[PDB]
Amino acid sequence: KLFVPEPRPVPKNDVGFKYSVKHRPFPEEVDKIPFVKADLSIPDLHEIVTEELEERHEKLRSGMAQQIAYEIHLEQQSEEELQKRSFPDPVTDCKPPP
Amino acid sequence: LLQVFLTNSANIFLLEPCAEVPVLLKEQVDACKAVLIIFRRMIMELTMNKKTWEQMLQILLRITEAVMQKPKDKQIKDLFAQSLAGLLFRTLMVAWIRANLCVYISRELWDDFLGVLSSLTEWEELINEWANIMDSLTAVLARTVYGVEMTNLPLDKLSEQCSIIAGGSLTGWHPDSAAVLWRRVLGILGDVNNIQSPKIHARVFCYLYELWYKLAKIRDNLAISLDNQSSPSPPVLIPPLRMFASWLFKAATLPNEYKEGKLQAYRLICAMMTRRQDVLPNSDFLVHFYLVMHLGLTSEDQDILNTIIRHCPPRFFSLGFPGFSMLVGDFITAAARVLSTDILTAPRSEAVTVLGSLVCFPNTYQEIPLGTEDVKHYLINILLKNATEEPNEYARCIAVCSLGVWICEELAQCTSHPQVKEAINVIGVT
Amino acid sequence: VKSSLELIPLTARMVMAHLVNHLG
Amino acid sequence: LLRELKNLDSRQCRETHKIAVFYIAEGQEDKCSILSNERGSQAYEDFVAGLGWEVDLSTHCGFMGGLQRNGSTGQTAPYYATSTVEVIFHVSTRMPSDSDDSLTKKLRHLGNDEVHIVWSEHSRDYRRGIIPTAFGDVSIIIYPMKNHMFFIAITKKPEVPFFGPLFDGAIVSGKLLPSLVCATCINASRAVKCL
Repeated sequence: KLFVPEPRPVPKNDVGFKYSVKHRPFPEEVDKIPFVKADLSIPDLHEIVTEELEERHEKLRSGMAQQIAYEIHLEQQSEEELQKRSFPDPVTDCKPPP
Repeated sequence: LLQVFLTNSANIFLLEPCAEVPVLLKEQVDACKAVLIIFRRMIMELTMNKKTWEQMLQILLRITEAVMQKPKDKQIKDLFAQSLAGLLFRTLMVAWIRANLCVYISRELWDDFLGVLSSLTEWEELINEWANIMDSLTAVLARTVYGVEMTNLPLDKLSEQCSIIAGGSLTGWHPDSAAVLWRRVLGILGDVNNIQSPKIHARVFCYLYELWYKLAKIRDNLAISLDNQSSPSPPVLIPPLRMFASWLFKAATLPNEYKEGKLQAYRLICAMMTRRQDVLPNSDFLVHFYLVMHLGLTSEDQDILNTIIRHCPPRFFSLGFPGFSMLVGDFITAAARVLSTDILTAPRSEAVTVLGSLVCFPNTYQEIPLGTEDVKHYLINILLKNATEEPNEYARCIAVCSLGVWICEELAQCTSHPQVKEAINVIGVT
Repeated sequence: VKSSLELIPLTARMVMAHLVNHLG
Repeated sequence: LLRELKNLDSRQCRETHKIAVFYIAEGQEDKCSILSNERGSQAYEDFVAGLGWEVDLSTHCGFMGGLQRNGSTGQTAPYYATSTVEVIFHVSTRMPSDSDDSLTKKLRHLGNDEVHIVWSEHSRDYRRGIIPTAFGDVSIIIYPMKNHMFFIAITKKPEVPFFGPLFDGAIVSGKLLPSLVCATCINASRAVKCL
């Protein structure tokens, strides 16, 4: 008779372990020690910007904010499209030739 | 007795300089060498209280500040100063480490040590000794705070197959003491970018890259199942991979006299940001990284482009860092610029791999500020030019494969782009 | 860039046979 | 003459290829849990569904590639064949692994293949040596990304020359992933055989 392929198995999304912990480079007992003048050798990011790059810094910040909004919108539309589609995706489901 | 001995013997280093190298300078050097040898002998096989430690540290600091405070001579190259400093730096650093791990040290002494070391950052031997002591401290930290041996590692095997300084009363290597000691010794030189000599800057940044590589190896080696039967949960303590970035970002804006340092900083930051990130970086850090990358890619020196492209695989795109769209256009322009040049040492393979990696972004990322049709036209023009001009077989093969992938994408999305026929013609002639 | 039967007859015969047999 | 005729009839008449497909879930870094998976993500199932139709092993008259009729090695498997090329996938999420002997059989079946499609949603990069095997000269690795995009990384032995239409570090969308992956695997198998 005709060749009818077997149905695909149903998948389950919740597979595998999930972890949500807090990472600290040093134990909390270290934080109790007061800082000395040697601990300030590495400058903070606040002081790393000079007067010649302030306008550039502001322009990059605004551009990055715009890009974040754009990427959030694209993520929303992509997840909506994904939830619209069904499991047996016709555009990429391989089937025997007639 | 030993206190008054060291106080009285400190005068031998403060001896007047001699104008006769063969005999007077040789005798003074030998005497100072003997004194520093007995100092090193007594610093390890003897016990002492905090007053003796403070006196010894003060004597060493005064000797170092006095004997090395003659930079006004340029045509005179007497071996006296360097010959003493080569051992004096090591002795001072070892004594400081031992004193810190043995007894409490006041913060004023720490500040004096930091100042006297920062004011004398123009000597290369000091840099070498700092590098060696930092290597030893990092090995100790890896052995202690993370429970990982540097000599043998699970990855290495697979390849083969309260503290007194913290306010307590415990003496020895402990997670509290080792961490603060390593953090404090890291910034002894002060802000590195204040260093004047470009060679010293390059040496320091090369060692910094080596240090980051060791830290990354330690981080990767962590959380590995030796029995290959159960995956352990990731530990709550991880090495701080992205800690030196504050130095790198400032080193990236230095003038052209520090070109080698800028290249090393670019390599380090690019290798740092191209791996998996355990914790999402903050917004300000991302802004700084994007700004420095944008400045680097749109530079004029070809060495800058070669360094920033040769070490930046599309894994950076794969990481999905927020707001990285502008980097798409910047990387396209950088790849075009590097492939226009015909120097055979340029990273052609990496350039074409990066160029072909972005081949699907414009279609899925419609209406990106960095037009979509204009960007696609520019990218396809560059691809067509590369497919018929690359002198390296590997680059040409990658270009042809990327062109085929682009053709497949255009057909799948049904763009009806007129450039498809030209790509088909290019394939046919090949 | 910088840079035992003959296979072609056997391949030609196989291609001709395959086209004659399985085409359509 | 009878023996020689039987031997001649035993030989295949098309191009046969054998491919192993794995699956990695978040937080899995050991052989036991990686080989004990019985189901995958929706994207993984869709991707495997795009590599060919399903064939019942009980009454399949085509290529086998070491599989068995009794159902011990699984009941269904993807199948893609053409006028001259036939490919069968040893998907690791279809073979039951409810016992230690089943694990040994699955390992000895998957370890004899020369091409691995190591899907990986893990938060850490895939490492060579997690799944021991003498073969495995080509190991295509897929890392899912945002906006339905995908990342493809290829690790090959030094002896194997450039083979595939997918360069290392290529980024492809979801629509092109099955066709490109299948073609790359076929070309890799051809290169390994020609080696």
